[PDB]
Amino acid sequence: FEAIFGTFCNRLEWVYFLTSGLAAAAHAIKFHDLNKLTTGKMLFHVQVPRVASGAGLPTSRQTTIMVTKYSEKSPITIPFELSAACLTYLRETFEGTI
Amino acid sequence: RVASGAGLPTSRQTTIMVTKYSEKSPITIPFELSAACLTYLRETFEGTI
Amino acid sequence: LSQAGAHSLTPLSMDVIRLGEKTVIMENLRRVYKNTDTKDPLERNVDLT
Repeated sequence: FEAIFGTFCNRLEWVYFLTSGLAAAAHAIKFHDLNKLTTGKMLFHVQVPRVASGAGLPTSRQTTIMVTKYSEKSPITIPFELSAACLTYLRETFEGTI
Repeated sequence: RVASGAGLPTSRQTTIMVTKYSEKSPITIPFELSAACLTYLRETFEGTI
Repeated sequence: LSQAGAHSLTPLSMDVIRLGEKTVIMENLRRVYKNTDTKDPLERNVDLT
């Protein structure tokens, strides 16, 4: 027999998130149990700054106020199929022709 | 390829096929040699300088 | 949240700009979207009536 050869190509422009400067905007965190969580939250406590009133003017009463921040889900998914013949070929180790 | 959270499908098939060809372009150069120059080249009459 | 990500750090060269004594980082994101069908999010269509 004689084969009809093809050619593979493998080189790619590898890229990393931490290597990029886009990471400077982000504070990356690897939390392994992330799928379990529903919705995080961050309460913020803020007393109002005050300034002394002059004579004949209504006073600036103190007023505590608070807010809350949350988070948005960003699921992502990619697939990679493998040939069923190539997949079953991976298992048993033939010991015949080189 | 790139992963996406969008519902639009991403390709399931890594690595695209490419067919190419080897287009030969041969060249040819004549160069004449006079029969005199050949007959004097191999022979040596040894008659005069 | 602030405790994470500290410890190890490594240098890497990048261009920068100085605006108002602030030092904004510069970036070119085209390198990741090359050889992919997907559109660049930095690009966006904008309608005007």
